[PDB]
Amino acid sequence: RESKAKQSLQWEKLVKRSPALAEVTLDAYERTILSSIVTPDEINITFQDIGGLDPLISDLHESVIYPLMMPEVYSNSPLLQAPSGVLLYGPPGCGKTMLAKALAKESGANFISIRMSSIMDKWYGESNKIVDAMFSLANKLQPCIIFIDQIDSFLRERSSTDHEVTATLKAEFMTLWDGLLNNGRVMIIGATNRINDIDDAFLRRLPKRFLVSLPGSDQRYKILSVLLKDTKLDEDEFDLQLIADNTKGFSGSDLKELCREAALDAAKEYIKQKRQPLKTKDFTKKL
Amino acid sequence: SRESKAKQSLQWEKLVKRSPALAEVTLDAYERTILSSIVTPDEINITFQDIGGLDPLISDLHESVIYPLMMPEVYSNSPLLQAPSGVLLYGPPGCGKTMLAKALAKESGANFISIRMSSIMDKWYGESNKIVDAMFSLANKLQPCIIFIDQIDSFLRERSSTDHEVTATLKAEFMTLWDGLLNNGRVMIIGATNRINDIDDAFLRRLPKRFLVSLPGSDQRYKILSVLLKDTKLDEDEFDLQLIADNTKGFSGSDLKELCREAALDAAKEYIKQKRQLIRPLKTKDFTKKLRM
Amino acid sequence: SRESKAKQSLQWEKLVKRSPALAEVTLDAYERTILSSIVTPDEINITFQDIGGLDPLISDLHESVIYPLMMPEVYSNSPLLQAPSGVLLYGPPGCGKTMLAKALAKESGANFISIRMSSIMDKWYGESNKIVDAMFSLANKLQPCIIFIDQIDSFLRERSSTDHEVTATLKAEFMTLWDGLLNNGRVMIIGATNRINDIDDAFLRRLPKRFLVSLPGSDQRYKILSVLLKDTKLDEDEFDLQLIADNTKGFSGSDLKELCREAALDAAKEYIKQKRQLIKIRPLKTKDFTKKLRM
Amino acid sequence: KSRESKAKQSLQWEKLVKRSPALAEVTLDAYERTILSSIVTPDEINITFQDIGGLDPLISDLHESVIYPLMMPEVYSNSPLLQAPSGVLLYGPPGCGKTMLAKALAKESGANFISIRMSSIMDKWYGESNKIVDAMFSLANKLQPCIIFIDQIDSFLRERSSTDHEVTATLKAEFMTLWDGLLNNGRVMIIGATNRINDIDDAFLRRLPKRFLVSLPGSDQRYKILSVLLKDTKLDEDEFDLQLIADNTKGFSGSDLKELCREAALDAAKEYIKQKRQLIRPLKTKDFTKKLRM
Amino acid sequence: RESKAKQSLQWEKLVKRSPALAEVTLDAYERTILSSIVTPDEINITFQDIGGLDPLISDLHESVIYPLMMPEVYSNSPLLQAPSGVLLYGPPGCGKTMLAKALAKESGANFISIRMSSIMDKWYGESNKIVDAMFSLANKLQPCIIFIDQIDSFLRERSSTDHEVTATLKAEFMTLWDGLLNNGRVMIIGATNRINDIDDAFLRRLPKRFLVSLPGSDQRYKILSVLLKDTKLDEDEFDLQLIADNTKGFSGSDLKELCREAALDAAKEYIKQKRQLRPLKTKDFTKKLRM
Amino acid sequence: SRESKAKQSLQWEKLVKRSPALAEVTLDAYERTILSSIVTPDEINITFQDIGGLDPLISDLHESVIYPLMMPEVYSNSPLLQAPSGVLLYGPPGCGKTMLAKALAKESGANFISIRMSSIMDKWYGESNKIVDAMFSLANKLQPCIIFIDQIDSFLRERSSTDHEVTATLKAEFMTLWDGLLNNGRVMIIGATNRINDIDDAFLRRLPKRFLVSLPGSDQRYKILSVLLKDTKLDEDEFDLQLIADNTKGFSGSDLKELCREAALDAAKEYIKQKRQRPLKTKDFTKKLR
Amino acid sequence: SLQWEKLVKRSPALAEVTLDAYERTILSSIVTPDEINITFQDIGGLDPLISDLHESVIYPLMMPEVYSNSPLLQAPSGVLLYGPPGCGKTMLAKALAKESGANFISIRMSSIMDKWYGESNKIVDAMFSLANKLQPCIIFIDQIDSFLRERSSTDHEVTATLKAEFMTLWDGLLNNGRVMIIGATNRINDIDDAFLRRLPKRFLVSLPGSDQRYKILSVLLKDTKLDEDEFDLQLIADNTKGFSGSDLKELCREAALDAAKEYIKQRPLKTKDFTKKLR
Ligand SMILES: [Mg+2]
Ligand SMILES: [Mg+2]
Ligand SMILES: [Mg+2]
Ligand SMILES: [Mg+2]
Ligand SMILES: [Mg+2]
Ligand SMILES: [Mg+2]
Ligand SMILES: [Mg+2]
Repeated sequence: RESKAKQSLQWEKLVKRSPALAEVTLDAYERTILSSIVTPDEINITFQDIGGLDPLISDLHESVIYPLMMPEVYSNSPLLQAPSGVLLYGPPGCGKTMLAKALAKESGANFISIRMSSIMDKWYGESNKIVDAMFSLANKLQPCIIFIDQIDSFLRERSSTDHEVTATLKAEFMTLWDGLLNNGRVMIIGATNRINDIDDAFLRRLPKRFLVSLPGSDQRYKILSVLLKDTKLDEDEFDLQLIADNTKGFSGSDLKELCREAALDAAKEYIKQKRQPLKTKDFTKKL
Repeated sequence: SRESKAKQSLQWEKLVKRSPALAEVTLDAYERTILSSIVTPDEINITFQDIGGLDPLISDLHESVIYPLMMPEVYSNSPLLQAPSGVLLYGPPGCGKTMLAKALAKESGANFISIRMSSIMDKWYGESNKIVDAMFSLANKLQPCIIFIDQIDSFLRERSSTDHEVTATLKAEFMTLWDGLLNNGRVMIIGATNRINDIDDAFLRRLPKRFLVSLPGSDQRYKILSVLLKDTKLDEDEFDLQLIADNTKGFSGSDLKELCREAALDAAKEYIKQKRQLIRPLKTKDFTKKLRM
Repeated sequence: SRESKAKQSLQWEKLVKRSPALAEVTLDAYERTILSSIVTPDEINITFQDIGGLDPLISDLHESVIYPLMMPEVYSNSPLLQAPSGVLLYGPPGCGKTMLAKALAKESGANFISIRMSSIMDKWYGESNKIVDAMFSLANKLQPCIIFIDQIDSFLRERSSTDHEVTATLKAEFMTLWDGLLNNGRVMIIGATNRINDIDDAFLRRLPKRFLVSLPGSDQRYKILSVLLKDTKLDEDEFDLQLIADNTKGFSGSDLKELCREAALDAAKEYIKQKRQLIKIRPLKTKDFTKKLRM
Repeated sequence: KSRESKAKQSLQWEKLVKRSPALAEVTLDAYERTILSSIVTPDEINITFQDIGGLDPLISDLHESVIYPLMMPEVYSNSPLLQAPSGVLLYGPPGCGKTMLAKALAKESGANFISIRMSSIMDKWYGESNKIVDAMFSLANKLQPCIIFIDQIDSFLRERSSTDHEVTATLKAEFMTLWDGLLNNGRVMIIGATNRINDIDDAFLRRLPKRFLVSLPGSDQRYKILSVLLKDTKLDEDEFDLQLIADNTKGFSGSDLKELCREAALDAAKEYIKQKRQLIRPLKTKDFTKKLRM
Repeated sequence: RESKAKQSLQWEKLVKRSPALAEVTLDAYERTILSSIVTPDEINITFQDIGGLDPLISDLHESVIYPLMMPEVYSNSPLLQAPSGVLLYGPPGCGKTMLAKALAKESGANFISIRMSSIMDKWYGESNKIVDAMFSLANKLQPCIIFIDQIDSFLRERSSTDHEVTATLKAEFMTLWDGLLNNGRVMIIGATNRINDIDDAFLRRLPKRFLVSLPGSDQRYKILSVLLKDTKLDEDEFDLQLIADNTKGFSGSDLKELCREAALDAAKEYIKQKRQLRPLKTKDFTKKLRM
Repeated sequence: SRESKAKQSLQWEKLVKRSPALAEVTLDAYERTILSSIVTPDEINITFQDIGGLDPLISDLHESVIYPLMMPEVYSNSPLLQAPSGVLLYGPPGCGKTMLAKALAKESGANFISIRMSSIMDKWYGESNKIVDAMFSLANKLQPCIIFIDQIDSFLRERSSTDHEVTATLKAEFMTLWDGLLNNGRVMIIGATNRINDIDDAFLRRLPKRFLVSLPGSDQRYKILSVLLKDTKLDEDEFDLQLIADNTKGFSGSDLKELCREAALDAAKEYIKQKRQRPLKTKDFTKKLR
Repeated sequence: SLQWEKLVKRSPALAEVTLDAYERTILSSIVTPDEINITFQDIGGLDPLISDLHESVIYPLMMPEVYSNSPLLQAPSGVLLYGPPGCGKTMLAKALAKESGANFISIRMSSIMDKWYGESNKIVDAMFSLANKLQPCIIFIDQIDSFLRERSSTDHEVTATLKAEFMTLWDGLLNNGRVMIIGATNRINDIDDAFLRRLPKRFLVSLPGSDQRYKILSVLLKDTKLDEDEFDLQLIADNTKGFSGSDLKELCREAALDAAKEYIKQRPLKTKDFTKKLR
C-alpha cells in the first residue's frame, strides 16, 4: 500500500527527471526496489554544508562526480572510467554519510541507497532476486550510485559459521559486482565507520578508498564555520580559533552537539521570553 | 496472537486520541507489530516530581532535550537549536535513570516507543532488520517520537568478529536509520545503561547528549528519602532524616527504597499483626535499626 | 513435544482450578512453553514445618516477603508496604535455601514459576529474549507470582565483553522486564544462590531483600536434627540430641541429613537383614550417631 | 544425529523395554533420545562384584547403603531416613578400583545405568548442553531406579569461578538445580568417581553425601586383589607364595598389581608362546619377584 | 579441501589394508580423526633401523606388539593381553619416536598419530567430541595404536589452574581410556622426556613403560653401525670401537649429527668438484670429537 | 587487519614469482596467516659479504647448511649428507647472529619463515597449536624452507611444571612436528640466541648444528671494522685500523658499529654544521676508545 | 583521538597510515609536545650533555638528508640515560620530546601487560609496527631496569617472552627504519647485556659538579625573588656537595617557602635562607 504509493511517487519524480525512463520497462522485483531510490528533493544537504573536507571534496569531484556525470570529458583513455567501488570510510561521525548526502544532492546521477532490510528476505531464493533486481535496475537506469550504507555488516569477514543464505547473497553480490565495472554509468559506493570488518575480496571490489579522518585544527575551524552559518553570532566577544583548538579530538558530529547544546544556554533567556548573540564563553563552558 | 493485536489496536486508539492528526495515515505490518511497544502516559504512574535528588538533571533534561523536541515553533528561529539525535542516561545501577525515562514518557507529550531486544530480534531471516526499519518509520510517522531502549549496552554493544551476522546487520541498520540518508524528523533515540563503556563507538557517537545519573550525595540522598517517604506517617520530633541521609553512605535510590520499605514494614508490624488476626509514626530508630552505619 | 504440551495443559488446568478468574486470560506460544515450569503446591512435599533452625528467618521471610505479596489489602494503607521486586536466598550450600523455596511454593498462595535456565536459553536467534518476555508476561497474568531461579548466580552473573550476545541481551531483557518502563504488578523474582558475589550489581539491586541462610549454630543444629529425626522411633534415655548438636560443628543441614541417613541405616542393619531374608525398627541411640562422625 | 548413534539409541531403548516391561508407554523427546545412547546395560559390562578383591567391607557398605535402599524401597519404606543418597562419590588414589565398583554397579545393582560423558553433555550450540542435562535427569526420572555415572567427576563438577565459561557455569548450575532443587528426583542417584576430591565444588560435594574412599590396598587387600587377578590361572601348589608378593608390593594399587600379573604371566608363557608363534605353565613366585623391586 | 582429501586417502588405505573396514561407517568427528592415520607407506623406518635397543625392541615385541596383534596365540590365558597403555620415556634422542615409527610400520596395527592441533578446538565441547571420536575410530579399527608424541603436555599433572576445556579433555581421555566401556584391542602409546610431568592417573593408564635411556658403549657401537649403513667407512684406518668409547654421554641424535658432520667433510672434496660441475676415517670422526 | 591480509597476498605473489611450481599448492587459513611472516629476498639489505670476521664460520655454515639443503642433487650420493634438522646460532650478543640470519634469508634462496612469538600466540583455545602445525605444513609445502626463530631461548625454553598450559602444549607440538613420526621435507629450523643454556634439552638436540658466534679476536675485529668502514673515506696515512682493533678489547660487532658511528659523527660534525650553516682519522676512533 | 589528531596535525603524511586495534592502544600512550611544559633550556649544568644528545640523537634521526653522506652517520638504535636518581633524565626525555620533532611514545610496563594470553606480545609487536609506520618516532621506556631486566631462568614466561620479542623487533630481521628508543634508568647493571647492546649510545647523567650545580641553581631560580647583591650562589653550590638535582629543587622550594611566609600572611630571598636549609 504505502510502499506502492512511494514507488509510484518515486517513479513519477524519475520520469520528470530523466526523459529516457518513459520507454523504460520494469518487472515486479525492480518496481519493488525503487522504494530505495532516493531523489535530491528530500536530501537537504549539498556539498557546501560540509566543512573541513575541501581537498576530499576536490578528489570526490575528480573521481566519483565528474567521470560519472561527464564520461565524455573523461574519455581520452579507456581506463578513465568511474571506479566500480568507492569506500568513504573513517572514524565515525566525520562526515561520510553527509558526503553521500552531498553526492545525492549535487551529482545528477540517481542515488539508489538501499537498506539491508530491503535486500534481506525471509523466503529463500527471493533475496537473490532482490540483489539481481538491484543490479538490473542500476544498469537499466544508467546514471546512478549504488550506495551501500555501513559496508561492514554485509560483505563482512566471511566464515562457515555464518548463514548459508547470507553466504550465497555475498557470492551473488560478488558475481554481479564483476559485471558491474563494464557498464558505463553504474557504480557501487560504501561508507562505514570500521574497515577491519570489511571482507578482503570485497575490499578489492572497491578500487577507490577515501580517508574521512578526524578533523584537524583547520578542519575544525571550517566545520565550526559551516555549522554556525545562518545563525546570529557576535563579533568582538566571540572567536572561533581558540574554540577550535580547545575542542581537540572532536569529530564534526561531536562539534554538532557542541554547536547545538551550547547555543541553547546563550538562548535560554531568549527562549524563556517565548517559553512562558553567541559569546565565546557559551561553547567553552560546555567543555 | 489475538491479545497482542488487541494491544496494538488499543495503542493505536490511544495515539489517535492523543494526536488527532495521526488519523488518515497507514502503517505497514511490521510497523503495526512495532506499535505494540508504544507506551502511553496512562501506563506510567511516575511523575517528574516523583524523582528526587536530580533536580539540576531534571532541568537539563527539560531545557536541552524535551523542549527543543516538543515545541520546534519557538526553537525554529535558529535551525541549529534542534533536539539531539540521541540521549544517554548512564550511571551506576540504583539511580533514577529508568525513572527519568518513566517521567519523560509520562509528561513530555511525545510518542514513546519502549522497544526491547526481544521485540527487535526475530528468529526468521531478515525480519529483525525490517522490524528496526518499521520502528524508525513509525517514529517518523508519529512525528514527535522518542524511542527508549533500556539497557542500551547490550543492543548497541561493540561490534566484533564473534558477533552474529544478524546482530551486526541489525546494528548497521540501526546506524543507517539513526543518522544519514533519509534523515528522521523529531525522532530521539534515548538509551539508559549501567555499562557505558560497552556501547559501540559509532553508537556512542549517535548518543551525543549524555546524562550522568551518578550515586546520590548526602543532600541528594536526603531529597530521595524525602520523596520516598511522601504519603506515610512521619514523626514531628523523633524522626531525623538528616542522620539517615548521612549514615546511608554509598546508598543508591533503590537501596534507600528497600531501607524505607524495610523500616516501614517494621514500623507497622504492630498494625499488620492486628489486622491479619481479624499506621504508626515512623522513627529514626526504625530506620537505623536496619542501617549498619 | 506431546509430553511437554500435555504438561502445559495440565499445569494450566491446575492454575485455573487454583484461581477461577484466570479463564478469560489467553496466552501466546512462548507463554505456553513457560507454563511447563509452573510449580503447583501438590508437586512439593516440603512445608515450612519441615525446616528447622531458620525459624527467625522463616518469620522474617513471611512478614517481609509473603504477606505483603499475598495480602495487598492489609498492606495497602501505605505505598511503601509492598513486596520486594526481588528476594535473594544466599548462603553456604545445604543450609536450606531450596528448602525455603519449596516451602514457599507449597505454603504461599502465589503461583510459582520455578524456571530453569535450560528452558530460558534457546539455540535460535532471539528466542531466549522472547522466552524471558513471556515469562514476565505470564507472571503478570497470574498476578501474585513468584519467579524462582535456583543457582541464580549463573543466570545473573557479572556482565562482561566475553559474554555471548544471546546471554548479554538475555540479561538486559531480564533487567528491563524486572525494573524498567512498564511495572510488574505483583511479580517477585526469587533466587537461591551460593555465590552471591558472582551476581551482577544491577541484578543485586534488583534483589533488595537478601536472606543469609548461613551455617547452622549449635541450637540451630539441634533444631534441624529434631526436624530430620521426626517420624523416627529414636530412644528416650540413651539418645542425646544435644551431644550430637555440639559434636556436629561446621555441619550444614544436608550434612546432618546424611548423618541421620547412615545412623538410621545402621540402626536398621538388624531389621533390614531380617526383612531382606523375608523377600520392628531398633530404637535409635546416640551410640549410632556418635560412631558416624569422628569428631 | 548420526545413523550409528540412532541405531545405538534404538537398541538401548529395546534393551530397557525388555528389561523393564513398564517402560513401553514412556515417551522421550529428542534430547532424551540423545541421552539414551549413554545407557549401559548389564550385558555391556563384563565385570562382577566378585571380580573386585580387597574391597569387601567397601562393597558391603556400598550395597547396604546405596544399592538396597535404591533397589529395594519397599524394604526400607519404614522410616524417612532409610532412603538412598542423592549421590555417591567414589574417590581415592587412581587404580584402587573405583571404576571396578562402578562397573559392578552397572552390571548387578538392578538400576538403569547412565554412564554419561562430558562429550555427550557439551555442545557448541547455545542452550543445548543445558537441555542435554535436563533430558539426562528427565530420562533418569522416567527409568525410575536409575544411576547417572560421571567418571572423572572432578572436571565436570569443578570448583566454580568467575573465569568459568558461561556455558560451563550455566551447565553446573543446571546440574545443581536438577540434582537437588525444586521437583526432586524420585529414585535418581548420581554416582561419581574421581581421584581429585578437592577439585569438586562444595555444593557438588554437598550433593554427594555418601563418599566411598577407595584407598590404596593394604597387605591383606593386596593379597586379595592378587588372588582375584590370578584367578582361573595355573599358579602353583608349592612354589608360589602369594603372601610374599602381597607384602613386597608395598604402595601398589590394584592397577599396578594387574600389570605385574600381566608381566609375570607373560614371562611364564614366554617359552610356550614361542612354540605357538612358530606354529602355559605353573606360575612361580620368582616370576613375580623378578619384576619386583624391594 | 586438502584435509578432506587426506581423510579420503587414509580411508582408502585403511580399507585396502583391512577389507572388513569397508562395511563400517564413521561420524564426522571420526572422519576428522582419520586425517591423523599413519600408514606404513608414510613411515620409512623399520625395527632394523634402530640399534642399541635390541633387548628393548624384543621386549616391545613380546609384551606389547604380539599380544595386541596375535590375540589368538595369547587368548588361552586371560592375563596375556596387550597393555592399555605404553610409555616410551627417557632422555631425548635415544629412539622413542624411532621405536614409534617402527611400531607404525612393522606392526600390523592401525596407527593414530594424533597431535594436539587436531584435538584442541576453540568451539565449546568439540575437543571432547574429538577425543570421543578418536577412541571410537580406534575401536572400529580394532587393532589400533593411538600414538601421542610428547605426551607429558597432553597428560600433564592436573591442577586447579588448568583450563576447563583442557581439564574436561583430560577427564574424557581418562574415561575412554579406562572407564566403564572397555576398549577392544585399542592401545595408547606415548613418548616423552618428562615422565614425572605425567599425571598419576595417566601414568597408571600407561602400565608398560620402556626406559629408552642414554646408550652404553656397546649400544653406541650398535647405533653408530646402524647409522653408518650404506656408507663406505674404511678397512684399516676405521676404528668404530674408539669412536663409541669416546662418545661418552652421546645420545642417538648426538651420533647422528656426528655421523652427518663426519660425512660432510669426507665427501667435501667430492662435493667441491660436484658443486662446480671417498671412504671415511676414524681421525675424520675424531675431528669433531672432543675426547 | 586489511594490511595483514595484503602482506600475506604480497608474500604469496613473491613466492610464486620465485618458484613457478609453487602454484597448485593450496593453503589453509592458518597457513595463510603464517604466510605473512615470509621474509623474501630484497626485504633484507644485508649479504654474506657484509659480515666481517666470520669467514670460517660463514664457510662452515655454507658447506653444512646451505648446500646440503639447497642442492640435494650433489648430496644425494650419501644418505648422511642431509641438511641438519635445526641450526643454532648462539654466543654473546652483538657478535653477528642476526647478521648471519639476514644473510641466510637473502643469499640461501630458501623460503624464509621468520615467525615471531606474537604470530604463534593466540588468545583462543587450540589456535596456537594449529598455528605451529600450519607453520610446519607450510614449510613442508615451500619445500626448501628455513624457519627462523629470533631469540629462540624464550620460545624453546626449558620445560617446567610451572609453564603455562598453552605454552607447554605449544612447545610439545613444536617438538613433535620438528622431529616425530611424519618426517619433514627440506625444512630447517634456524635459531639465534644469547642464552643457549635456557633452551630445553630436547629442543637443543633438535638443533644439532650449533654455531658459536663468539666475541671477536684481534683479526676478527680488524675484519669487522674493515667491513663496517666500507664506502667510507678513511685517512690515507694517519689511519691505523690495526691499532683500533687492538685497542677495542672485548668489543662486539655492535660495539664496534657504535664506535664507528661515534667516530664518523664528530668527524663530519664540522661538515654537517657547515651544511646547516672529511678524512676520518685514527685519533677520532681513539677519542672514544679507552 | 587526541594523540592521533596531534600526530596528524604535526605532519599530514601520517593520515594515510592504516592502524590496528593494538596499534590504537599503543596510540593511547604516544606523548605529544602539548602535554610537555618543560623545554631544553630548563635543564642546566648539562650543556655538553645536551649538545652531544642533540648532535648524536636528534640531528642524525630527524634530518637524515644532511646525514646521508655515509650510512655510518645514522641515528643509534637506542639511547640509555643512566646515572644517579633525580639528576635530570626525565626532563631530558621530556625536552627531547618537546624539541625533537619526533613522536615520543612513552609506554610503561603496565600498559604493555594484557589479561589474555599472548596479547602483550601483539601489543609489543604493534608498538614497534606503529613506530615503523610513522617513521620519525621515539619509543621511551622509563625505568628500563624494570622492563628490560636481565633475563633469568626464574623469569615468568610472559615477561621473558615479551623481553625476547622486544629484542627481536628492536634489532632483528627486517630492521626498523628511523625507529628510536630512549632509555632512562638509574641501575644500568640491572639491564641485560643484549638490551644494553640495543642501547649503544650511553649518557652519564651523574651528580652535578660545582659549576654544574651553579648552572642548575641559576636556571632553577631564574625570574625569582633573587637578591640583587646578597646572594652568594657560588658558596651555596660549594656547600651542596654531592647534591642531586631533585635535592636542589627541594632546597629552592624550602627556601622560597620561608621567604614567602610574609607574603603568605599578607625580592627578599637571601643567602641565609639557602644556608639555613643546608648543613
Ligand atoms: Mg552514516
Ligand atoms: Mg538448593
Ligand atoms: Mg532500569
Ligand atoms: Mg577409572
Ligand atoms: Mg638477534
Ligand atoms: Mg620425538
Ligand atoms: Mg623518568
